[PDB]
Amino acid sequence: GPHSMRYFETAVSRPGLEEPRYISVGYVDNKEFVRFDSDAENPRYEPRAPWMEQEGPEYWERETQKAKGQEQWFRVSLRNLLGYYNQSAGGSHTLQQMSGCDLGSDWRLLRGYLQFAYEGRDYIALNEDLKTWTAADMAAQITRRKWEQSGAAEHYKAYLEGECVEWLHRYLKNGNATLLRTDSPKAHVTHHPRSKGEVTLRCWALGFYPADITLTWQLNGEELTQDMELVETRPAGDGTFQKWASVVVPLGKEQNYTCRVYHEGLPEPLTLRWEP
Amino acid sequence: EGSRNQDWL
Amino acid sequence: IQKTPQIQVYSRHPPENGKPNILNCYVTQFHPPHIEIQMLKNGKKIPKVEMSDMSFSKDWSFYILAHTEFTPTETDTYACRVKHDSMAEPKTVYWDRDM
Repeated sequence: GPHSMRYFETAVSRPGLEEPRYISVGYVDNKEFVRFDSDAENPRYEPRAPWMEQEGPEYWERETQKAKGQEQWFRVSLRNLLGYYNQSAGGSHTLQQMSGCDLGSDWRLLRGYLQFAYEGRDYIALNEDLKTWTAADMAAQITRRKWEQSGAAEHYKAYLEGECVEWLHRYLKNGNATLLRTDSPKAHVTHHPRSKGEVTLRCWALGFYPADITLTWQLNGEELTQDMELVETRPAGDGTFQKWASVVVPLGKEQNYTCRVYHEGLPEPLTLRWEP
Repeated sequence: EGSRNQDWL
Repeated sequence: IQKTPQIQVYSRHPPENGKPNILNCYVTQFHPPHIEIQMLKNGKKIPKVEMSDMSFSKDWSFYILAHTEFTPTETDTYACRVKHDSMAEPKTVYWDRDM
């Protein structure tokens, strides 16, 4: 399938003679691979995947150095934002950034991303064409005007099209199969008697990876996406994930109902009925 | 590898 | 607007009274990222609680996994308690071995 790299950056300002906390997290194929936190003992970029040991100290020098600069950038930006929004000293404020790469399975660039959020709301984003900006708020306009003035998009476009892609290419061969992992789900349904002639059928999927998955309940080929319950997919803590989905039906007629589970690492969907 | 932002916001 | 955390409480492995396990408290979709989470045994703060690092989602939202070692029993109750700017009162969610 396709591949991706992202860096998720955050700066959080809190009231004081304090400095904002700057946190930067790297991801290759959605899996955290490097990380830098400004509240660290010894502020630096640490590996988070074993295959990143391969990189020598020179890499870590550059990247953490690169981090300290971003840290400044966020600090200044954070102050400007306070102006732009007419917010008065003593606030808790947050500034976020996602940027990176998508590759198809030909390792050919598919799309670059660059977007910012203030207070957890879209603030400005590079458009797919990688030369125009979308700005949400009125306050974002002045950034846009300014960045259109300085031709910022050309700076990012160079990065998104060049380095981001190459380094991802580099990480991909060092990560290799490691991040090709799938663990398929295991599924069962638990049978829960209700009042009123009912039973709650709960369809479980456990120990799967990646997190993406879909579970559905079917009455007679028809798909009851209709008043079933889901939970947000959850981490087990061990690298795998879990989810469940329930329907309420008349017990005795449990063969009528069927759960299906869809996941990359399945040769094909799982079909399962409650087993007496 | 991380990017270097250009002009501030 | 700040965003109200969603909380789930559940064990790593299928629960079995008497069998050591891991209890998770997963809290998601909140902002701002400052948050205070406690895991409770029978109303009392559990010491030594693993807490993952600050992370956010493609929709800019923050989330955290908290987890601790534990042994489910028939009479011990377990809970996650969260304080966050978006909520007047702290919220408590009780482990439910079926959920």
